[PDB]
Amino acid sequence: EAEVQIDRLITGRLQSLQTYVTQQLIRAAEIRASANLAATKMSECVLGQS
Amino acid sequence: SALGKLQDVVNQNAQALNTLVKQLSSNFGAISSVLNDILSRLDPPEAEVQIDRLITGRLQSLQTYVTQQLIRAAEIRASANLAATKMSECVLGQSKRVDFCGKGYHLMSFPQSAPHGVVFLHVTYVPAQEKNFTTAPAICHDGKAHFPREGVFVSNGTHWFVTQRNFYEPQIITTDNTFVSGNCDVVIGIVNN
Amino acid sequence: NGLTGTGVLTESNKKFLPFQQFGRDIADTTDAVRDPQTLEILDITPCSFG
Amino acid sequence: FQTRAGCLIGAEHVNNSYECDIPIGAGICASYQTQSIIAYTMSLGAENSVAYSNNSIAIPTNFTISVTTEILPVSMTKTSVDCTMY
Amino acid sequence: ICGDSTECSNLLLQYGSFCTQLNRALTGIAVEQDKNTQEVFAQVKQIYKTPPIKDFGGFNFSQILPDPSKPSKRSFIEDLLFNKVFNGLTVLPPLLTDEMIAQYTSALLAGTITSGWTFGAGAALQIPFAMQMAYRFNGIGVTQNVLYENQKLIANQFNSAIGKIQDSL
Ligand SMILES: *[C@@H]1O[C@H](CO)[C@@H](O[C@@H]2O[C@H](CO)[C@@H](O)[C@H](O)[C@H]2NC(C)=O)[C@H](O)[C@H]1NC(C)=O
Ligand SMILES: *[C@@H]1O[C@H](CO)[C@@H](O[C@@H]2O[C@H](CO)[C@@H](O)[C@H](O)[C@H]2NC(C)=O)[C@H](O)[C@H]1NC(C)=O
Ligand SMILES: *[C@@H]1O[C@H](CO)[C@@H](O[C@@H]2O[C@H](CO)[C@@H](O)[C@H](O)[C@H]2NC(C)=O)[C@H](O)[C@H]1NC(C)=O
Ligand SMILES: *[C@@H]1O[C@H](CO)[C@@H](O[C@@H]2O[C@H](CO)[C@@H](O)[C@H](O)[C@H]2NC(C)=O)[C@H](O)[C@H]1NC(C)=O
Ligand SMILES: *[C@@H]1O[C@H](CO)[C@@H](O[C@@H]2O[C@H](CO)[C@@H](O)[C@H](O)[C@H]2NC(C)=O)[C@H](O)[C@H]1NC(C)=O
Ligand SMILES: *[C@@H]1O[C@H](CO)[C@@H](O[C@@H]2O[C@H](CO)[C@@H](O)[C@H](O)[C@H]2NC(C)=O)[C@H](O)[C@H]1NC(C)=O
Ligand SMILES: *[C@@H]1O[C@H](CO)[C@@H](O)[C@H](O)[C@H]1NC(C)=O
Repeated sequence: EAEVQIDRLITGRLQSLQTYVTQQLIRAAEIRASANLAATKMSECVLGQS
Repeated sequence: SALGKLQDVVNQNAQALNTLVKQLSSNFGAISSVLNDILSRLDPPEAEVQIDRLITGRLQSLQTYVTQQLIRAAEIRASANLAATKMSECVLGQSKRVDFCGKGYHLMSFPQSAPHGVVFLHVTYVPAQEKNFTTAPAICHDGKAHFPREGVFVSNGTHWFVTQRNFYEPQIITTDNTFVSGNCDVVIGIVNN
Repeated sequence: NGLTGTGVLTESNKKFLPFQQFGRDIADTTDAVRDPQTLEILDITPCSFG
Repeated sequence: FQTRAGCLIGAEHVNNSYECDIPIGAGICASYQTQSIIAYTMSLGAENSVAYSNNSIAIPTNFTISVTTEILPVSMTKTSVDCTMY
Repeated sequence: ICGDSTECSNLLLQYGSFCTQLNRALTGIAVEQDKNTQEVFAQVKQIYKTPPIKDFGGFNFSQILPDPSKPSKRSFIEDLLFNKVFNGLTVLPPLLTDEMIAQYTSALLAGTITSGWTFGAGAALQIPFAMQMAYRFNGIGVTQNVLYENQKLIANQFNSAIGKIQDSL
C-alpha cells in the first residue's frame, strides 16, 4: 500500500524539479545575451571610440 | 591540417536523440516495457491500466525533448544572425568597430563554408617596432601657435618633425602641414621652433 | 517525541519560550529542538554531503 | 589540500602561477607537470608598466599583416518525430 | 526526491534517465556562467600598471583607480557598488574571484589612461593624456585647438562630473 502513496509523491517532486530546470534554461539564455552585449561594449567603448 | 564550436552542436543533438530513444525501455511502473507483451497476456480491462502508464511516461519524455530543442534552436538563431551581420560588415565592407572583425585594424575578410557553419578569415594590420620620441602639443613661431593638420610633432632629440600617427615618416614642419590658432601663451606645453 | 530526522546535534545559543518545543527556519525546516528531559535546546545540522 | 571549492586529494600545491589548465574553482586550477598532478592559483598575465610621461610618445616603425579565423554555427539537423508512432 | 530512503530510490529507477538529463542541463548552464565572465573581462593580455607620479593634464582619476588600503584592492566606486547589492542543493563558486575581476578592470583602466586605444590593437604605446583627449576631439569633428585652449575648463568639468556619480550612488 505504500508503493501507491510513494509514487504520488515521486510524480509531483519530479514535476517540480523539472519545472525548476526549464525556467533556469530560459533565464540563463537571457543573462547570456546581456553578457554578450557587455562584451561588445567593452570592445567598442572602452578599447575604442564609437 | 579548432572546430569544437561546431562539434558541440552535433554532439548535443545526438546526445538528446539517444536519450529519447533509450527512454522507450522504461516501465514507468508497468509490468513490461514492451506494449505487445501487455497486449498478448492481458485482456482489455487490465491491459488499459498498464498501457496508460506507458503513455504517460512516453508523452513526458517527448515533451522534454521538444522543449529542449526549442531552447537550443533559439541559440542557433542568435549565432546565425551574428554571422549574417559579420558577412555584411566584414566581407562586403571595411569595419571600424573594434574587435568585430579580428584583433587589429580590419583590412578585409574572406568567407569559407563549413559543415554546419562558416569560417571567416580576417586580415588585419598590426603595428610593430615602436620607438620613443619627445612630443609637443603646438609649435610657437612669430608669436603664433601652430597645430598639425594630421599627425604629431615629434623630436629625435635635436630636430622637430611632423609624422602621421600610425607609421613613422618624419617631415619638415611647414605652413602646409600646420594651421594657426592664437598666441603661444595659452596652451600648456608649447615649444619654440 | 515524534520529531523524526537525521543529522548532527550540537548545543546552541537560542532561547525558546517556555511553551515552545522546537524551532524552524525560513523554508520551514527544523533547525533546533528541545529535548524533553534536560530542558535544553539543541541545534540540528544536516550530516555532510557533496 | 583544502580549497574553497572543497577538499582535494592526490594533487600537490605548488607556489607558482600558470595559465589555467583544468578549472577547480575559486581561483584554483590543476595541471599535469613534471610526472605528477599540481594545483595552483591561476595567473592573469604578465605584468607591464607603460613608460608614461607628459612629453613622451611611442610611434611604430613597421607593421605585420595578420590573418586569423573565426568559426560560427549557422544551422542544425532537421529532425521530425511522429508522436503517435513513438 | 527520496532523501536517502531505499524504498523510494528503487521505485525511482522505473523512470529511466530523467535525473541524468536534469543534471546535464544544470551543468551546462553552470559552465557558461564562467564563460560569460571570461569574455567580458579577459580582454587584455598584459596586466598594465599605472605610473606612480600621476599627472594627466589636470584630470583626476583617483575615485576609480585601485585603492590599496581598501578590501580586495578595489577602487572607491567599486566599493559603493559592492555595498549596495540543504537537501541535495548546492552552490558552486565562480572560477574567477572578485579580486581577480578587480585586477582585470584595473588593467583595462590603466591601459586606457596611458595608451589610449593602442593597446586593444597591439602593443601599448604611451601618449600624454591631453594629446589623447585632442585625438578624441578630432574623432567627433572638433579641432584640437578647442581642447588645448580650454584644457583647464574641460578638466574641471570632468572632475566635477566624476564627483557626482559618487554622490548619486
Ligand atoms: C622608452 O623609454 C622608456 C624609459 O626610458 C623605456 O622604459 C624602460 O623599460 C624597461 C622595462 O624593461 C625598464 O627596465 C627601464 O628602466 C625603462 N627605462 C629606460 C630603459 O630608460 C622604454 O623601453 C622605451 N621604449 C622603447 C620602445 O624603446
Ligand atoms: C635628428 O635628425 C636630423 C635630421 O634628420 C639629424 O640631422 C642631420 O644628421 C645628418 C647625419 O648624417 C647630417 O648629415 C645632417 O647634416 C643633419 N642635419 C640636417 C639634415 O639638417 C640629426 O642628427 C638627428 N639627431 C639625432 C640625435 O639623431
Ligand atoms: C611634465 O612633467 C615634467 C616632469 O614631471 C615637468 O617638468 C617640471 O616642470 C616644473 C615647472 O615647469 C619644474 O618646476 C620641475 O622641476 C620640472 N621637473 C623636472 C624633473 O625637471 C613639466 O613641466 C611637465 N609639463 C609639460 C612638459 O608640459
Ligand atoms: C621662446 O622664445 C620667446 C621669444 O620669441 C621667449 O619669450 C621671451 O620670454 C622672456 C621670459 O619669459 C621674456 O622676458 C621676453 O619678453 C619674451 N620675449 C618675447 C619676444 O616674447 C620665450 O621665453 C622662449 N621660451 C623658450 C622655452 O625657449
Ligand atoms: C528528570 O528527572 C531527572 C532525574 O530522574 C532530573 O535530573 C536531575 O536534574 C537536576 C537539575 O535540575 C540535577 O541537579 C540532578 O542532579 C538530576 N538528578 C538526576 C538523578 O539526574 C531532571 O531534572 C528531570 N527533569 C524534568 C524536566 O523533570
Ligand atoms: C583628486 O580628487 C580627490 C577628491 O576625491 C582629492 O583627494 C581628496 O582631497 C581632499 C581635499 O584636499 C582631502 O581632504 C582628501 O583627504 C583627499 N583624499 C581622499 C578623499 O581620499 C585629490 O587630492 C585629487 N587629486 C589631485 C591631484 O588634486
Ligand atoms: C609557498 O610560499 C609561501 C610564502 O609565504 C610559504 O610560506 C610556503 O611554505 C610555500 N609553500 C611551498 C610548498 O613552497
